[PDB]
Amino acid sequence: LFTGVVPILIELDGDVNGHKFFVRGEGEGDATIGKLSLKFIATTGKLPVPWPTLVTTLVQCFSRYPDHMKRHDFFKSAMPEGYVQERTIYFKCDGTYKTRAEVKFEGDTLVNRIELKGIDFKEDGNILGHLEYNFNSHKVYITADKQNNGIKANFTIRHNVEDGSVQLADHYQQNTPIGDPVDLPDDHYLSTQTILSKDLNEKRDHMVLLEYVTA
Amino acid sequence: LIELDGDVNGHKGEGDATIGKLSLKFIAPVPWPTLVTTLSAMPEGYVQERTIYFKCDGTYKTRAEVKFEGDTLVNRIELKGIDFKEDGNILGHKLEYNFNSHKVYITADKQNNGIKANFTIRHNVEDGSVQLDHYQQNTPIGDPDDHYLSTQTILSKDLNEKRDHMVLLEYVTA
Repeated sequence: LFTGVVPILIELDGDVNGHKFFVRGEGEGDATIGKLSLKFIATTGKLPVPWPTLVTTLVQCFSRYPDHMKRHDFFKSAMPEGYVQERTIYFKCDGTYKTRAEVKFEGDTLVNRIELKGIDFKEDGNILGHLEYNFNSHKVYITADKQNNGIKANFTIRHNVEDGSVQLADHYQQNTPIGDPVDLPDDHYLSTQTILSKDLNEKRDHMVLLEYVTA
Repeated sequence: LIELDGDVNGHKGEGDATIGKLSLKFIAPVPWPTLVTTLSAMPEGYVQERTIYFKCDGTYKTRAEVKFEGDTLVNRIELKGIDFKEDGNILGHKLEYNFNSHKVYITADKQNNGIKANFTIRHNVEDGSVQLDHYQQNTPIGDPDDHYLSTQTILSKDLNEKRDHMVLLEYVTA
């Protein structure tokens, strides 16, 4: 299934407190090594929101699962057919994100297509007021969701604020397969360190991302 | 004697000041602890106004009158709560029933011949988190240098009372 390098395409549509924008990303993934290298660009100009807040919304299927944990790749087991992900992100003292995404193959290609609606974000909030340009390591608690023959996930993202404070983002996630037989995993977690950077010859709003994920 | 009427999202003693000790008994949609802070000019009395902003939960607007009525000290208060969230720490009753010790920073308000105060109350939440801001104004009803008050409170219940209530013991010094 996932041996060697797989091309990645990401598409996100959003609306946060009325600000419409589009983001496009391209890169490659190494599931064997749990490595992701991606470049994101805002095709509509300046992002009305901070780049780190879209990191989790913007292919866990590239996580590196150990040989003895292989049967637990619910994510890869659903490929190439997609797996219909969804999240609600509550920025404590801040707005909320509702997302719907489809992660799937268009051959050797993939692509990720996402829909995002942000509501109740405050003017002068941590989000619309523009968070440091970085990302910390977290743990993704997964489990099984038998009824829907899929998964659920829960975690809290820690966004460093310029004033030394922290903006919390509670993540609630659900994944359901698009085409029926997937491996319902036992409880375990993903650890995931990331590095954000910029391409110096790119004047447009963008994001260079390097990610490492293990189970 | 104390009686308070308040209005939130459409849902509408004796003590010994010389040693700073209080004993009060209260009888009946909101957590009791959030009302603790709400509940020389004497006997004529004073006006007490506050805006309490729950970090990210809502605000309380209060108006109170503290004065003597005969040999009883009476406190009549008005509180309006707006923008409180459903399933929040307040309306969702997720606050444990206790109160921490705090400091009330007092300063003079020369223009109005009264006082202003600022402090932040920390309400313990059941999940280990903390629900946080108090802005206060006092004006004399008819005719200090900067310092602060140290407060300590104990909340309890009367076992033979089936009704919603809160028993309070408080210690305050300057």
